[PDB]
Amino acid sequence: GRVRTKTVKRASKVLIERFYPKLTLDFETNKRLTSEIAVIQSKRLRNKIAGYTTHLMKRIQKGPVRGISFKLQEEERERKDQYVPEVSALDLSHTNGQLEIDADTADLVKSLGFKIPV
Amino acid sequence: TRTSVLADALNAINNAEKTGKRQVLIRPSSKVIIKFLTVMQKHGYIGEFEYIDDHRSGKIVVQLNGRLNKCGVIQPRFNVKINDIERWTDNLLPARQFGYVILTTSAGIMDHEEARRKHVSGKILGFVY
Amino acid sequence: GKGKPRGLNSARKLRVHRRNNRWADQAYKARLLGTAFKSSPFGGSSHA
Amino acid sequence: PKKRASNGRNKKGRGHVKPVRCLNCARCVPKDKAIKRVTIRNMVEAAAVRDLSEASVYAEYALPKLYNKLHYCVSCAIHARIVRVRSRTDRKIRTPPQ
Amino acid sequence: MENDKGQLVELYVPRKCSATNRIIKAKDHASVQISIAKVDEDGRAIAGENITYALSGYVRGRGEADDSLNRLAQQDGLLKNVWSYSR
Amino acid sequence: GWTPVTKLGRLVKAGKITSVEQIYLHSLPVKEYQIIDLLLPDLKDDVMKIRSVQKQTRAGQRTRMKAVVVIGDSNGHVGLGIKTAKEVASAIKAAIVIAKLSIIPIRRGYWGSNLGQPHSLPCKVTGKCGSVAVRLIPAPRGKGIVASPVVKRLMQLAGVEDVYTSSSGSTRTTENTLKAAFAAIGNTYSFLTPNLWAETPLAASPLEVYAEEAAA
Amino acid sequence: SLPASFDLTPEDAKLLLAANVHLGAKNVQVHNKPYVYKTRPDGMNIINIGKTWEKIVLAARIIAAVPNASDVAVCSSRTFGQRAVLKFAAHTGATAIAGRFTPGNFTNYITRSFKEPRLVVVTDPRTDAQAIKESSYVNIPVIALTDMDSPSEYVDVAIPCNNKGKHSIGLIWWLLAREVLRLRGIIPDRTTEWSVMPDLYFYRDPEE
Amino acid sequence: MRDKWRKKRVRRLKRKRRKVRARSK
RNA sequence: GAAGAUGAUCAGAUACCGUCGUAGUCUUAACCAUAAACUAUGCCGACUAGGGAUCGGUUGUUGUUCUUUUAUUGACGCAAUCGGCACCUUACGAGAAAUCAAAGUCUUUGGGUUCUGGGGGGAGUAUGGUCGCAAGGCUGAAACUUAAAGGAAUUGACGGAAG
Ligand SMILES: CN[C@@H]1[C@@H](O)[C@@H](O[C@@H]2[C@@H](O)[C@H](O[C@H]3O[C@H]([C@@H](C)O)[C@@H](O)[C@H](O)[C@H]3N)[C@@H](N)C[C@H]2N)OC[C@]1(C)O
Ligand SMILES: [Zn+2]
Repeated sequence: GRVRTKTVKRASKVLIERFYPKLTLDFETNKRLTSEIAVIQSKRLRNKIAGYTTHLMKRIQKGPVRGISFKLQEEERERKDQYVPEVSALDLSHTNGQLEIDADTADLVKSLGFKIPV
Repeated sequence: TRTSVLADALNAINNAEKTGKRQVLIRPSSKVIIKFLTVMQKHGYIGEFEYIDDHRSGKIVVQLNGRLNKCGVIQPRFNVKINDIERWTDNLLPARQFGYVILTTSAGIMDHEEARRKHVSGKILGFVY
Repeated sequence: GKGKPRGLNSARKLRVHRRNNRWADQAYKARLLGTAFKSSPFGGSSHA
Repeated sequence: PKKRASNGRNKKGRGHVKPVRCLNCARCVPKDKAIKRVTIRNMVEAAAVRDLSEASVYAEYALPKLYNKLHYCVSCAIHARIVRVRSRTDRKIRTPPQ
Repeated sequence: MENDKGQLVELYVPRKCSATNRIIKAKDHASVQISIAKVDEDGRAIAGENITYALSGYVRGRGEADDSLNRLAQQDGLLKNVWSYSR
Repeated sequence: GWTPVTKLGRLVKAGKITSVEQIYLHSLPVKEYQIIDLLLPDLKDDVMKIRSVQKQTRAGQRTRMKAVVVIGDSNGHVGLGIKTAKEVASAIKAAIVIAKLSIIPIRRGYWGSNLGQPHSLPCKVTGKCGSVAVRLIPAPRGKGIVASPVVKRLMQLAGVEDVYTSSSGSTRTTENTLKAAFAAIGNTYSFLTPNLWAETPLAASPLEVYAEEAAA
Repeated sequence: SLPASFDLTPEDAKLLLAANVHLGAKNVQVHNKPYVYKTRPDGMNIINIGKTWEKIVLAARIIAAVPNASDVAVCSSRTFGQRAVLKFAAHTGATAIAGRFTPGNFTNYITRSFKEPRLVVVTDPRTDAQAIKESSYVNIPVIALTDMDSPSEYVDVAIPCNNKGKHSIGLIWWLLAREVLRLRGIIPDRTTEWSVMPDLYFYRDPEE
Repeated sequence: MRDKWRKKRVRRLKRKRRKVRARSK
């Protein structure tokens, strides 16, 4: 089996959080990048970390990944976060000024001193 | 069968009190129950209470104010001489400074301090503290 | 409740019930059967 | 200790339940305690369905099913894995499995 | 509690439940003390002026805390026609 | 050389919260023992029992040491602590820490007349743990502490002078006896008496009037 | 008491009613019978909207009385309510807890995200039972959005609503945040329109 | 001995004492 | 199908397994009176918390199927209620725990009342009495002996247990 242990996986996640923009989908470029960025004590571990980083970067491009977060994805999901629809879903224009509430709710409405149209 | 209406009344009071209720229903009523409740109310352990006529034994609603720790009957109604009130007070009450043993004397139903003032004794009926 | 009579006029029942059940107490039963007097090697003395 | 609140059977509010004989060993087990399984099976194995369809003198003949209710004692039920020993908290689950 | 000279020989006169009048024990960590903001006619909560209630861990654990607060708040005018006395 | 991790610890390192009665009055959790050392400088602890507990393993028994510690200022505050550790010394230190974290107020009272300071309990309190139930009765002023030595030591550390005691169940189980006695003596401020019938205003929490000083 | 301005206003009744907030569960707890206006003969339970408003204003007042807004923890584990609590913490200055609640947040005082709220607000007592339980361990009042079937254990102030609807949860949190801002003085007064739409605080599926 | 089979042994033992002593009433 | 006979198995099996088979199994008249005859939980009475089902009775009420097109058809559906067999959650409370809606309202110890126990054995034995056709039932000791026996749970180990 070839399950990658916690050390390589955590190191890959840290690398992607910190240095996502300067990191690509190729193993050789990521190998040199890991060599310059990370102080890895062995070349075998360096290659394993570079390869797993390549795997994660290759997965990300198709869609987000749990655990990982870099300061471009968070900005874009914040921009999507602050979205205010110009027309409101609770604006009563969607039924043309009327409620569809059943008669029991209509008597609730009356009994609170309101005469809003149904 | 029902053997002591006072026992049922005081048990219902305790079970309402421990659950945090502020009111409790009592059935049946009796003169002894009303006198015991009046002794309790005089010392502040219960609020007001209201008797409900039903052309029968009656019902009572009692108001509870959270000061009651326990009330209960002593069954049998043991005969108590004057010099034996002290052992009942030692046995039944939490401390010497508060709480009451409730007696039925030929002078009427009273707490043991009123009994000591009038120098009377009868049968033991209950307690409250 | 509690399975013993509580009545004010129940003294005979309580006294006889206690009398019956002390026989299960080995010390009391030995004393009232007179076992030390009739079956002990020393006949109930301290020395022999 | 008491292992089950239901005593390992299903008798509340009656005195006696007549027995049934275990299918496997013919032991007498009370009907409420017996492990019971309702089975409806195709009379022909699914392999021979096409052979018997080809050989039929009829066209569109609905093949009959086998109906049987099976009764087991506890020993044979456990031995043949109709039921299994469960954990202390899992024993309380009474809904059928999936 | 106090002595013959009247001296209050008593540390820590403890709090009592607003709903049941029970004493709030020192290690009753399920008990809470609500503070509620006074509102003026202008509609702005007055600073540092609060109406406060205390509930025992018992009343809260029994699920009666919401009803007890309804009762207390409506009896102080913090609330109208939500709590009915007659059920 | 201590830095608090909770708001109460921060308020106690500052001179804002000065008495543990403030903590008790608002039923505040106490998760740092430096608070108790700071607001109760005079505390005496007694190690009451040391037990050896064993867990069976494939290779043999695993033995751990269990220590019960009682702590008190002999002036109305008392605490109980039990903890297990591989060595006796570490178990004792940890039990002292947990005993300090559990200090409670004890209500002293009078038997009869209120002459002098309170000398006994104000009512009858019972506590129960396991099979052991410990009952504490107010005693007249000349009586010692009429109790077994473990319960007696707990009574002395709480500051009680005159008390009667009754025990039932398996009292030789020292831990359960001490927990029952600790529970009973701690019920002296749960028993409502007529002199406590008077309503008191709900004082603001020391975490409200010191919201800034409790931040960080 | 409370001036007549604080009454339930018709545009609020519009907003509340269009969201099916008044839709309660089939069955109702005994403690929540006061909140049931009446039962539609389908089986649903109508909720008194006026009492909902009263409890919203009450909860807003309790949230306002906390001297430090950061000590007011708002919680949601349901998918439909994390956006709402995130926006509530954004506008009011509260500390939010969205998604999984880590057991030990209130009781384990060495966990990194250890917090000691003065007050806790919860979207659902069923789905956020852990927050309520730990708050019971450490003397913290709870304000909960409660449906007709929501448990009442260790809840101080219940806000009757439909805490199972997508629109209702966001609506309730929006109303709470608006009332809090009004009471503090951020919003100048009680008639002016707020800068924020109720659409903000509404959850969304991820593919829009 | 599975308490049941001890009782059956005393049953048989007691049954034989009933016959030894019947020789003499 | 006890007994018995007999074939296997087995070191031996007068056992389990196979084949027979007497009493018995059934019934009518009489006896016998015992079971893990168990919920191992006396009976009467009051009170204390949430929930959905279900059987019997009664009382108000349909987008339902059906007499017949409809009533006083019937079934089903929706609500209340008294009684019952139970169940689920909780644990305020109880408990050594397992667990318990009673096994709660019990050192804050008293509603009425019956029965039973007092370390383990000897022993439900001996003896006397009594009931029975008998088998046995009921009542029921002592000498002597002994430091534990026992309950519930924990960790391990083991299992011709399971995964
Ligand atoms: C031979 N041992 C006996 C033992 O059999 C038993 O004796 C009872 C005895 O207590 C009963 O009798 C007892 O109780 C009755 C009660 C009903 O009123 C009293 O009248 C009677 O005086 C009293 N001894 C008696 N009816 C039967 C004996 N086997 O208990 C006492 C004992 C001495 O240990
Ligand atoms: Zn079988």
